[PDB]
Amino acid sequence: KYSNFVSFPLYLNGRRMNTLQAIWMMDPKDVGEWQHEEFYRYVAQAHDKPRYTLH
Amino acid sequence: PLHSIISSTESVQGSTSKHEFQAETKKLLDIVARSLYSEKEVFIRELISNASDALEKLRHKLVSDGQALPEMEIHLQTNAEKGTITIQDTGIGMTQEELVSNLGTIARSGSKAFLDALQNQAEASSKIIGQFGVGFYSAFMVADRVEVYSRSAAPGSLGYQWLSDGSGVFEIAEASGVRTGTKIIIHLKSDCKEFSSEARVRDVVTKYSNFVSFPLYLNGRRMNTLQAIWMMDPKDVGEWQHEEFYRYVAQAHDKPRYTLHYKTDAPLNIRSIFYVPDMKPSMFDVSRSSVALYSRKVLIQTKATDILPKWLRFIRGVVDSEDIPLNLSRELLQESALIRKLRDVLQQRLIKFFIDQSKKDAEKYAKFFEDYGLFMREGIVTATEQEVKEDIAKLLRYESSALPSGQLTSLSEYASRMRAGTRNIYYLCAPNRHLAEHSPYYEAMKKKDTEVLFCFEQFDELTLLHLREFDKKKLISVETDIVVDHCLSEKETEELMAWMRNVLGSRVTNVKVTLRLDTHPAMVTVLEMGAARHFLRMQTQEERAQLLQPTLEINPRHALIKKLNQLRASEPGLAQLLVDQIYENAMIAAGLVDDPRAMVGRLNELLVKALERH
Amino acid sequence: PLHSIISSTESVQGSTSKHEFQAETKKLLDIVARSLYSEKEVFIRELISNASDALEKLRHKLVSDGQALPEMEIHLQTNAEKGTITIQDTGIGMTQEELVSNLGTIARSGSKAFLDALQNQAEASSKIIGQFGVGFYSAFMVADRVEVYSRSAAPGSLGYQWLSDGSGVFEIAEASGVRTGTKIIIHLKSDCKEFSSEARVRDVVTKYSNFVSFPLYLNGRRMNTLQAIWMMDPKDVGEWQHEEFYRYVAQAHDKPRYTLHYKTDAPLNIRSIFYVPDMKPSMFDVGSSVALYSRKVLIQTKATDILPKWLRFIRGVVDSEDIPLNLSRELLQESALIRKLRDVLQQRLIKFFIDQSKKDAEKYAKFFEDYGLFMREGIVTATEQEVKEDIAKLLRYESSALPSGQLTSLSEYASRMRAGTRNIYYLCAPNRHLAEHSPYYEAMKKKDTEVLFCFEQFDELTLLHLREFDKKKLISVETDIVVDHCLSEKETEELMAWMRNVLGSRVTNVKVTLRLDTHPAMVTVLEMGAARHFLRMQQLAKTQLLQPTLEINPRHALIKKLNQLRASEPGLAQLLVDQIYENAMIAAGLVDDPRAMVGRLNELLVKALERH
Amino acid sequence: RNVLGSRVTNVKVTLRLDTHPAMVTVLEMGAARHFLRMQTQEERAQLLQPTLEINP
Ligand SMILES: Nc1ncnc2c1ncn2[C@@H]1O[C@H](COP(=O)(O)OP(=O)(O)NP(=O)(O)O)[C@@H](O)[C@H]1O
Ligand SMILES: Nc1ncnc2c1ncn2[C@@H]1O[C@H](COP(=O)(O)OP(=O)(O)NP(=O)(O)O)[C@@H](O)[C@H]1O
Ligand SMILES: [K+]
Ligand SMILES: [K+]
Ligand SMILES: [Mg+2]
Ligand SMILES: [Mg+2]
Repeated sequence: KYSNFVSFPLYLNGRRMNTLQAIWMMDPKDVGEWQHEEFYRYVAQAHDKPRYTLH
Repeated sequence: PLHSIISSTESVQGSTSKHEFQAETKKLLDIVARSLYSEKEVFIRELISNASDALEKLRHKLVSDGQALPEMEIHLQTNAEKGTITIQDTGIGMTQEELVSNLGTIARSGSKAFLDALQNQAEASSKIIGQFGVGFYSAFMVADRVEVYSRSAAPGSLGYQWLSDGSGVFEIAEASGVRTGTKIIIHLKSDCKEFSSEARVRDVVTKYSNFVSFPLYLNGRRMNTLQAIWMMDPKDVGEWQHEEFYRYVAQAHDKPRYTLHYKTDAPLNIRSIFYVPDMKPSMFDVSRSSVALYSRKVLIQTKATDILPKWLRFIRGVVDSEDIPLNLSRELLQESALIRKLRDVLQQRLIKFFIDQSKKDAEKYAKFFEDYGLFMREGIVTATEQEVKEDIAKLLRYESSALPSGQLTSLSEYASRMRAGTRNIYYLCAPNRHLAEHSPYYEAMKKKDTEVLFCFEQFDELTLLHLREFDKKKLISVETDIVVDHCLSEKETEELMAWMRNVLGSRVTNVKVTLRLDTHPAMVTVLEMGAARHFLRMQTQEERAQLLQPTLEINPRHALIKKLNQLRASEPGLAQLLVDQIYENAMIAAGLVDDPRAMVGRLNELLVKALERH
Repeated sequence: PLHSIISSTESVQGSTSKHEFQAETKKLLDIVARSLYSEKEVFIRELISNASDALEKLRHKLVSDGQALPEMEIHLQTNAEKGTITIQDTGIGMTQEELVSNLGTIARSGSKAFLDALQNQAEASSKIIGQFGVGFYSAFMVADRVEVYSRSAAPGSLGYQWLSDGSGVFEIAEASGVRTGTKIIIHLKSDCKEFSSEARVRDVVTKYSNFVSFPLYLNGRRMNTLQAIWMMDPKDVGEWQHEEFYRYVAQAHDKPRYTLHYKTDAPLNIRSIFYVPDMKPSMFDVGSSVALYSRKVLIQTKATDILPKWLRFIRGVVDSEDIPLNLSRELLQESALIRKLRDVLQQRLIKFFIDQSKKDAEKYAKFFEDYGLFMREGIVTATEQEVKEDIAKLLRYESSALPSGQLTSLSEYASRMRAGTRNIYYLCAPNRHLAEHSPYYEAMKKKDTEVLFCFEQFDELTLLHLREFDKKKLISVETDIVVDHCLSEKETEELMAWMRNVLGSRVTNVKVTLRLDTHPAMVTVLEMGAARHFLRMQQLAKTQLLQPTLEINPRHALIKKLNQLRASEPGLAQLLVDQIYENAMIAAGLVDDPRAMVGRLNELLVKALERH
Repeated sequence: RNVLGSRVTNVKVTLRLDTHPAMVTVLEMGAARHFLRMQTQEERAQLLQPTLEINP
């Protein structure tokens, strides 16, 4: 809930929790169209695709 | 009817001449642009592959001298009002001589000569796609005017141009202000205007050249961020990378339950990855193989070869191999010997992987076998070699009477605790263990101290009779064993026996007496129990019993037979109804009844008239 | 912002030069040698096609002069001693300038010039195969040296000799003693000596060019031995020839029961034949032996499925002279024309069966019983609503308002249906005896509507997937009951709630129904069709409960008997209540495996009969 | 049924009415009333099942 997007690897009993990139800090020319949909499905907690994308 | 005109009268008289082969430059373009490529949008796969090769050559030229690598990009542009497409890269480019020695000659490729002068064939041979030299002319399928702006990357070259219309004549001139690289402009035809929208173009770049080695920007936004994880060593990829890749290829939002990373080179070069979905298989899995071939990081679009066995269609992944041959259409040489042995190599590795999973974990494998157990049974049915049958059979799981309930045993584990010299395997079919132990067939076999498997799910009888052998051991069903092996007074039984020989002279062909029953009133035995249980499903009652030979057995100790004795004196009318129901009860207990709706009418008649004394 | 570098800063300032396209034959021969044909034995098929083309050119030249025709036959020999294969014919022949023009040039064929110089497009436009010009070079796959001897048919032409090794250079010289026609001496490569055996060659000839239009021989023994009736008219061909052809295409021994001769050329040229076997469908049944032909040579697609999937039981051959072909002489995958060819054949085959039903009603009845599975499958495996109805007209059912022993279709069922009614009622049962006595039929006996009886399995699924016919809804008897809108009330209700206390675990809701006469109980659910499949579809495959509403007939003796059993034998009454539930469950078709009820059934009769 | 078949799926008779020539009965009348206002006769009547009863 709180520190999912830490900039360093995080381990809890061996496994790692971050497993995601902060696409709002990266340049638009360095992120593909596939990550733009997976990130949306995480923040919106849905299973559909976005019809618009503003960066 | 034998005659021929073959002789040896031919001879040479004059001095022999010499000549060389020519080629017609007009029909060759017509053949390539009309009857070579089946599908139309393959003209940008060739253009992208050409672009990705110029960048590779430039990078190789800037590492021998240790120079700084500039930006490497591939840009796609689509126009609607002008109806044009655009491709641009930043490769080595082409000089004036290179624009005519490569773009002007059919079946001539400059990339082939580049590798021939390397003398290494180690790192660049596996990263260059061009092999034939005719892929550029695929643009003429949808284009009437082709336009190329290119200049070499050499320090001091000049910009040039290249115009043609596919009529065998092309014009070349000089241009000013051309950026280093190569830009190609295509004017779409009247009937080929579908390639002017982002929706159509995006559906092709992703399908064919999604995993190109260099960044690709379509009209401003890139689509080349996800990297190919099937090439590097498995030690470099984490759990998250495996999870992310599966969601893309399988188009699923869940987590894979198994992952395999196969890399072999001694028999043949193979790079592949396989995934097993966690969710229970859907009906689309059964109805047709979720594996796409890749060669040098471009789709091959097989969709008709089935490089993986049909029983292994439930796994998702990709296979990469540079040893497979391809024809002029960039597709497989169908039914080739090399593509046949790859399937056998892949099949044996997958079976071995599942066996190792069972040893590593049993509770996880039990869940997997419950879900995807249908495919393994189908593979045994649709196989030919016994070695193939036995290899798949190791994945089957059953439970036996010698072990506590709820515990599954393998065939090999069962095959380690027989007697000294008994080459027999016993199995019994039943819906539940409650009916398995209470089955009359099992009760007759309690006389021996042996272990028998209990198979519950359907098609188990069909699968076992098709296997027919496991480790040189014969598979014998319990019902087969009972036939093949080799109270009431006697006076009170001989007078009773003649009745059902007459009143059931049509549906019954044999009635005998058997003491081996303790909790069941009657037993029905048939010679070919396995065949009769399955031939009935493929295919009234008199016909169903004529070819069945329903041998019947009785239990003198049972109270039902004891109570039927006085049924002679008091009410002989009810006697005919009761004996008919006993036969039907035994038939259902023997599993030789397709549907019990017919006997419902007689059951109601007996009940409403027999228990009227309450 | 969008990261783009596409601009329009380019300009033209130089001079325009003119150049022509070139081609290197050293690499062009490389492509054809191994990266063109998947199979290795296709070289003989090309040579036979080339030999037949030579004879066609000679024949058309004679009819122009109107003179007698000499012998016309093709010979091929195998010489296993030195490992050579020879093909000879009596064609037109080629001169020294014709050798270099045709043989020495890639992608250039002399047939197209002859075809374009016809100006009628009927004499030879339907019998010339060659259209690419690279067929001859396919022989380099297995040949390390090629010898060609030929003399033209002109009265005075001389022979010539032609040598090549596939290295990009060929040799031409004058030859003496070569007779009219063409002869090709081929020396086999070390790894491809299997073609020196007669058994291997005989397989290929009968596989690709078995139906050539000229007398073909192998070691002097003729191999054609039959004609191609699919190119002829329906009237000249007799039944005996119509019977001999069937035994060859299907590799069968019986006689066909149906025969269709289809010949149309308006949308696209078709000359095809079809056959329906007499024997029952085999286990293997459940290119489908409809192998496509073009110019009397096999195309060997085996994957395009020119015929619909449900039409996998009929035999025959399809011929077309306008199918687009790949450079490797294979059908162009995913073509617009091939899609319209499949649809055209589907309509004609469906129409043919409709006409056969009207002409012979009894014959179609026997045919329906044998191959009924395929028709039902096609309805389920269809996507268009119109095509589903086209297949639906072939179905045959039995109605309640007619005597036993006759069948009626659905089209005439709607022609005898009342104007107010706008739906069709159907009932599922093994036999008509079990259909009339089924409780659901007796519930709907009040009205005067007509209900069809369907016996064979998956009939309800076929109707469920169809759901429409002539814009009339299909509603089963089971569906109509739920949507429809002596055991005193005090005695009944108090005993009625007793069932709830002991059957509430399974029977969620329960009521009393009075429209019964002989069935002591019923079981009804909302989605009877889905439940009768879903409860059986789950138990079939381990892949991806319900609310059984049980009805009680108060005027039945068995139900009336339970009134005086609660006070006397409460323990035995519970056994009878469960048995009644099982009996009604079986008659509804939703029962589980009946092995379970055997144990409970036996335990009831052992105690209930303990009084005599 | 011939003239209102598109809009009416079933017609019946009620003898309990004496002051109204027409009556419409729906399975879930309360749910239909509130759901209709939030969301021409053909597509509306498809989701309402407007059974028609006429007092003779
Ligand atoms: N965009 C480009 N930039 C620079 N050189 C190019 C480009 N496209 C093509 N070439 C050169 O022109 C040659 C002819 O193109 P092409 O027909 O694609 O041959 P190929 O790609 O190497 N073999 P193929 O697999 O049939 O495409 C190539 O081999 C390159 O040397
Ligand atoms: N046996 C022959 N007799 C006479 N002319 C021949 C013979 N073989 C070849 N030719 C000629 O040589 C040309 C080249 O042969 P070929 O490669 O078969 O071209 P094609 O048959 O016309 N087109 P294709 O369908 O690819 O075979 C033919 O078109 C003929 O004109
Ligand atoms: K080229
Ligand atoms: K030629
Ligand atoms: Mg290329
Ligand atoms: Mg030819």
